[PDB]
Amino acid sequence: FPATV
Amino acid sequence: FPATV
Amino acid sequence: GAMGSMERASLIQKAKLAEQAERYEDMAAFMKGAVEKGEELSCEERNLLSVAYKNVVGGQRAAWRVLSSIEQKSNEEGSEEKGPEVREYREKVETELQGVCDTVLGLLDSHLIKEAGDAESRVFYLKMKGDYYRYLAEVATGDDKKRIIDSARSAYQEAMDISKKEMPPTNPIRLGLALNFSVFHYEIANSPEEAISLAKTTFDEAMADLHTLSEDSYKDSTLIMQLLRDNLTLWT
Amino acid sequence: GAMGSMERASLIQKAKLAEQAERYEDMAAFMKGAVEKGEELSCEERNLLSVAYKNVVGGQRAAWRVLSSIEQKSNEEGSEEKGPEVREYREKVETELQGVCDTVLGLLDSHLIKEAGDAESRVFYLKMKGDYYRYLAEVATGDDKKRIIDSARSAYQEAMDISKKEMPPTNPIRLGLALNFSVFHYEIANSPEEAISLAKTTFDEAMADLHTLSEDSYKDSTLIMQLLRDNLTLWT
Ligand SMILES: *CC(=O)NCC1CCN(C(=O)C2(Nc3ccccc3)CCCCC2)CC1
Ligand SMILES: *CC(=O)NCC1CCN(C(=O)C2(Nc3ccccc3)CCCCC2)CC1
Ligand SMILES: [Mg+2]
Ligand SMILES: [Mg+2]
Ligand SMILES: [Mg+2]
Ligand SMILES: [Mg+2]
Repeated sequence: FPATV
Repeated sequence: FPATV
Repeated sequence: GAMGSMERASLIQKAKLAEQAERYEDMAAFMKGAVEKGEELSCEERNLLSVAYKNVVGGQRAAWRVLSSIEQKSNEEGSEEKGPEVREYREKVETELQGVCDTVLGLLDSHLIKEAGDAESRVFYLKMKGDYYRYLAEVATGDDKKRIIDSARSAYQEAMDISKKEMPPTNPIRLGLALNFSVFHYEIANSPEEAISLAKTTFDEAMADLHTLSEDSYKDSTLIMQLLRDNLTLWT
Repeated sequence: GAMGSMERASLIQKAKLAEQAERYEDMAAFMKGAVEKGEELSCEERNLLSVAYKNVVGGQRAAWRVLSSIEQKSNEEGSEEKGPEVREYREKVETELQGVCDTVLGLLDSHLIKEAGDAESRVFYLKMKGDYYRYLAEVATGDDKKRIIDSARSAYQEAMDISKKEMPPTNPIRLGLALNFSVFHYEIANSPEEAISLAKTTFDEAMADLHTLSEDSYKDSTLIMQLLRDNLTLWT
């Protein structure tokens, strides 16, 4: 799962 | 903190 | 109750799904619903009940300790007055914790314990009763603190008496009961010597009975024996 | 609202305590109360709001994915019929998730966005609007799925337009917006090339502006640049 902030 | 189950 | 319309089997199915999803509040609510159907719980179902509430109350206890530490620091000389908010929020968490404990104790009293005749079920429930009175004791400061402590002790003692008569010294329920009652002695009853003696004797009596066990039973028993050793190492 | 009687400053104080206690549901409820006082939020307060709801919805999304995977497996050839419970419980979690998203979107619409005139606040809120429509899109399957996706895209696009005009390419809000909009392209809009182009261009334009920064600003910007690189590595 990709990185988000 | 001691172990409990 | 909100679970009154759901089938027992569906509540148990959903408790297992909630566990896989790490949704422990949901898991506990499903298991409460299952208990309230009025039928006795199987071993697997008792374990679902305990895992659910252990995780919920465990999170509340951890939060309460964080907040209590902040509150204690606020009451030290030289700490600037920040108003009632820390106490209020610690009280909020505390009240929610007490509510969860009262819910569990209520399920045990109405009517899990009284219907539990086999040693494994009765000891399991009495251990839970001791554990949830112990959690109440951790946060108690009032007129009833001694009675709360004594309620935990009495439940643990009844469980110990049955376990010693009816179960082998390697039985995981017996071991976990002794582990927790030992912690009660150390952390709640101000009795570290009793805590240490109980952990040591329990470990040694289990050690002597391991030879009777299958590989899988050996694994189960030794896991909890290691927790006893871990506590003894912490305390000595 | 249940927080209507609590002082704004006390709600903010308690949000910070809830964060320290890892009580993110409480943190979010406190911050909702603070927003509903009607005053604009400071930078620190905007960050409390976002951290609280990110953690709550993050937990719901993780649970929803676990349940959705179980449900998908149940619908494979050769899987034994286990009844409606998996779908029901996935729906339960989904509905709670949608509720949290609707709550956040509601705070943004009433009235955080319209009062936000500075680039940093307006971009921050529009990014949040895109993020919570993106979470709705992750679980959408109906007549409105395209409109939900477009609502996320529109919010992100407005935020990108302001950020490019008003903020340096190293600004952490600009970087985090681009990171998330890139993920939107990859995961929601079926546009992996757009995702990759956006992440690359954002990284490279930030790299070129690092020389202008203090050590502390450099730390902040490079942390998010590394997340862009991490995604690019995942995707290429
Ligand atoms: C049939 C019945 O009532 N079963 C309970 C069993 C045995 C014990 N068990 C475990 O070994 C663990 N948890 C636990 C032990 C003792 C009392 C209460 C709980 C040991 C610690 C790690 C998790 C399992 C649970 C199942
Ligand atoms: C003044 C204002 O609105 N401040 C937001 C700031 C800057 C960005 N920031 C962070 O760098 C982290 N989170 C985040 C970045 C960008 C947008 C939204 C959130 C970066 C990721 C780790 C946590 C902080 C938050 C504070
Ligand atoms: Mg109290
Ligand atoms: Mg003795
Ligand atoms: Mg739905
Ligand atoms: Mg472009």
